[PDB]
Amino acid sequence: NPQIAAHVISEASSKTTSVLQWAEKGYYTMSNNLVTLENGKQLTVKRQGLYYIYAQVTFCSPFIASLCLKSPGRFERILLRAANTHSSAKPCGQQSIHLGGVFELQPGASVFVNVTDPSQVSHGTGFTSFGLLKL
Amino acid sequence: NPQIAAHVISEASSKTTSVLQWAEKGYYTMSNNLVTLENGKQLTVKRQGLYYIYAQVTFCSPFIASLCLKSPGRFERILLRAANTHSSAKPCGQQSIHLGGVFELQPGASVFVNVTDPSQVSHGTGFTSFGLLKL
Amino acid sequence: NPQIAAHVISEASSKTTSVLQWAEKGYYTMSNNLVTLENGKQLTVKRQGLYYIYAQVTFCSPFIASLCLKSPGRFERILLRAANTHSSAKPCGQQSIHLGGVFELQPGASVFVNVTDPSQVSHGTGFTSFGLLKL
Amino acid sequence: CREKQYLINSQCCSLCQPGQKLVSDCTEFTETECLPCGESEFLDTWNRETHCHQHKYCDPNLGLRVQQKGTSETDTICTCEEGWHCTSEACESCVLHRSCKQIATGVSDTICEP
Amino acid sequence: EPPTACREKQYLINSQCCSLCQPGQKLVSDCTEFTETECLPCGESEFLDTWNRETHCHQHKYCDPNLGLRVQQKGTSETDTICTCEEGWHCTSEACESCVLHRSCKQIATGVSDTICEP
Ligand SMILES: *[C@@H]1O[C@H](CO)[C@@H](O)[C@H](O)[C@H]1NC(C)=O
Ligand SMILES: *[C@@H]1O[C@H](CO)[C@@H](O)[C@H](O)[C@H]1NC(C)=O
Ligand SMILES: *[C@@H]1O[C@H](CO)[C@@H](O)[C@H](O)[C@H]1NC(C)=O
Repeated sequence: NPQIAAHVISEASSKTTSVLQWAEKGYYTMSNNLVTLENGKQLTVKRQGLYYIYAQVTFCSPFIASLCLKSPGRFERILLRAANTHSSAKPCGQQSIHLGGVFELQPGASVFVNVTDPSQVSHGTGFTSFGLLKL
Repeated sequence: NPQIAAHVISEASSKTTSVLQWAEKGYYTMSNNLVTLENGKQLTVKRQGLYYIYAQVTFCSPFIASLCLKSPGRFERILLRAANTHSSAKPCGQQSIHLGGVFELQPGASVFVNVTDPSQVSHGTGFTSFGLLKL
Repeated sequence: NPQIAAHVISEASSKTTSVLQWAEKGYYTMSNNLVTLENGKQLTVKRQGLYYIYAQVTFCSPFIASLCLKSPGRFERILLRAANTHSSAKPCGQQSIHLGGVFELQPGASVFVNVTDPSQVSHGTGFTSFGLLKL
Repeated sequence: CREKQYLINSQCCSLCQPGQKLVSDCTEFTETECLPCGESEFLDTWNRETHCHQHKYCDPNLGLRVQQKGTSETDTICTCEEGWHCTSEACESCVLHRSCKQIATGVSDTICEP
Repeated sequence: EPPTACREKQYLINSQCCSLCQPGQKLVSDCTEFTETECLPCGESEFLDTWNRETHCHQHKYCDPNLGLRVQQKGTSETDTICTCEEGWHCTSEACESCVLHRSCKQIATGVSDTICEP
């Protein structure tokens, strides 16, 4: 296939990783060897271009899902960051957060979701995903 | 037209189902006979491919908008699900939820949003929509 | 580049106006002279088509981020609108809102985010963005 | 050009009557053509729009009610429910009549006393 | 062995060592054997505090008043802005991302600190 796109599923993070874990299971999508899931922690595009990256993080319990980006030869930064107010619910109350934008990615660049409370992100089927697609 | 895309407007419902209703009114979009709005309850693509589907649901109060997918010859499933906790406010307080991801759809496959409290989804102009576009 | 796409960063308004301000700073993206940032208040596409427009607004303290659209020769309207509430935390308590949809834009058409409390939208790096991309 | 008609590349096509979206522009053999707005949409003005507007929604969750339907050239009109009132000039949301002096109305609020 | 590496403020690319851009300027085009690396000054609100090879500058930190911060020190095209709490407010963290409000009740606070106490 010609189109570079990827959609990964969140996974029960081994333990101790402010940066979320993603697994190529479930109803995932990895168009081709032009987008890989390096170390199961980040997506790394091979062909430089303009991609639309996104990610949704669901947690329950000021929780912040940041989409820090790491390119070759440059200190990692911040593409987007979505904040969410702790919901005072009986056990905790589930809340979802969605990020998405158009960014210029050079070859070998990686993107990843980094949250403040990784022990809250709910991993139930379809609650937390991560993906990108090339414009 | 060559590009397959669609954006439909939410509409109240006379039935009681938790499956949201969508109408081709307002500032809607239906690129061509390759994406139809079957029974006004779901979008059905004809050409197999890799689409980006999305949907925003605004309700006025553990509210959960799911994007269960129904493909031919396979039990419908779950593409995404976004949760939200009921917060207090004067009449009911409004809350929006956004879903979106890249998925592989085969011909005749349909997608639909399914919420927990269809009797709360606010249908005001531009609050609740549903759509997809083919990469 | 052949592809028309744009991603702009929010900027602390001065006119403290309903319409949000956007600056081509930070990790922004402006594919070419086919999408400009007219008056730093709105994005204007030159070639007519089917675009995917989106915007995320993070504020804190019935907050409503709308995406009113202004086309040449037509009263401006409403593409999308996302609502949300005020969760009294300590100082303000942030919250993010995301909008995105597929719309038919004719040449000279401009899109813009218009919020209810512009004095609350947080402008911290990567919190509030705005953009589009042509299908 | 002039009222009830707009201009394009060089020729002037006429607008569409208030109650019909625009479909295709005019040329050198045929003029601007338009189809009516849905049975939930409308256009209250000689426009050149490609999508009609959808009838305003009187969301009951907010305490509103269909005061007057909308034709293919007039938007619907909402108002509060008996026992409710607007929360500002524009009747965006309604609230239940606070009880415990002068009563309240569609937009009026009540006032108590000993 | 031969000198197998670029200089301090450089960066190997295309089997050719180029010069990095100085703090305050973002890279615009890599460099050829003869023509050096063309950079360009960071816009307003932006900056780059290091000999970089970045294509987008960083935006000046935001001292969102909603959180109780204030512009302590603007930012140049080579230094990010510096924020601090409002008089009568203090940080909720050592890095100082959000401000609270000096708790009353004996070491006076400094926003960047707190007000200790006892009877
Ligand atoms: C995200 O990961 C970085 C390292 O990549 C870590 O230092 C940081 O604390 C994490 N979250 C953020 C951006 O605060
Ligand atoms: C999906 O629809 C089924 C049948 O209408 C319903 O039982 C279920 O609750 C819906 N999913 C939810 C709760 O979002
Ligand atoms: C912003 O847009 C909303 C709806 O589109 C409207 O209520 C408000 O008056 C607008 N603000 C202005 C006057 O720019």
